[PDB]
Amino acid sequence: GTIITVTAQANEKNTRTVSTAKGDKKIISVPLFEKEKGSNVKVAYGSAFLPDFIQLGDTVTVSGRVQAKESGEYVNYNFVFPTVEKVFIT
Amino acid sequence: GTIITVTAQANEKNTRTVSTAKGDKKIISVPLFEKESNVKVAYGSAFLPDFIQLGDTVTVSGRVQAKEYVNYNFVFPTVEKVFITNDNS
Amino acid sequence: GTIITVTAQANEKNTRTVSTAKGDKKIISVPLFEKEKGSNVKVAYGSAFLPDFIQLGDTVTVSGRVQAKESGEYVNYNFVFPTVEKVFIT
Amino acid sequence: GTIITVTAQANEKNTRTVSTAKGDKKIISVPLFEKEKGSNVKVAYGSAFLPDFIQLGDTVTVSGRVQAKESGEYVNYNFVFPTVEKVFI
Repeated sequence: GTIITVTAQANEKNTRTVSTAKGDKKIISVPLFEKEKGSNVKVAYGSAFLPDFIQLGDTVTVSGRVQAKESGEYVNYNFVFPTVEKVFIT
Repeated sequence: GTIITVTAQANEKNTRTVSTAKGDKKIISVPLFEKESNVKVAYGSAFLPDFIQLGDTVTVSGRVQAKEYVNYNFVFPTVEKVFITNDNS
Repeated sequence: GTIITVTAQANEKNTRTVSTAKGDKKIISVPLFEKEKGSNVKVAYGSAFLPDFIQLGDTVTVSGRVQAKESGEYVNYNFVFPTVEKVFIT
Repeated sequence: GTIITVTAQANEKNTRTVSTAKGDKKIISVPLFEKEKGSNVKVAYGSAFLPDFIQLGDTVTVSGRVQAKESGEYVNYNFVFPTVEKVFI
């Protein structure tokens, strides 16, 4: 099996808010692999729900399985019950 | 940054031998995510140390970089054999 | 933060079944780091719940964070809600 | 096998300069797990060499095999040829 561990800073570009069965949850869009900066290749991004105590500007580690699924002719990449962790930064 | 850890078996179907700077060396192809479905799975490549035999199960771990046509390559990964027996029942 | 990914085979020495009010739970116990052959160090082992379908002989990857707890003189290392997936072996 | 992946910011308290045969290099020390709020337990710290371009204040991801080794009564936890990368912030 495959485990993917990403570190990224939560910001206005990579975050979104959805209304769920109970409350509002933030979702982050994180890269599934790396590329040459200024290169023409396409990086697949995965989604993961964030814990409620995380805010914009925080750096997080998102870690777990990723599953690719179809919605129409769009390909969704989703983390399946990942571990999400805040990184301490001063 | 992005670290990918994959455990897979080195079978003849996902392993090829290529000529390197110093001798014949094995390369393994490993999946980078899972599917439910008509999606295309991306596969990453990594060299295997000499002692690894076809049938061995290995863990490959490290950064995956997509290089320009695109290839997904592990950049100096950790590779370790997983010890597997047949069960007692 | 810290993510620990361990791959091990389920066998008689590392896996057990505990009867609970919710039925049979399967607990695996895996090494958190390695040691030299003929070393005095006592390796920490972390525990995690296996899914119902897993049997002895199966090879699994356990992945996530580990917490150290005090219990008498015994120290417990637990995976906190880890990802558990089965590796396919032929 | 076992892989540990840790993200930590490099500061004066977890980073030290040591002399090697290759010149002077920085080693970072990072916790290998967490502890419960009111528990009197010690956390193992893993060591890795930092690349020369990394600096105090940078956040870095270290990932790889961790090997414990003894010397007298002292116990070292060592990353074995880890992947070390910088995090953009």
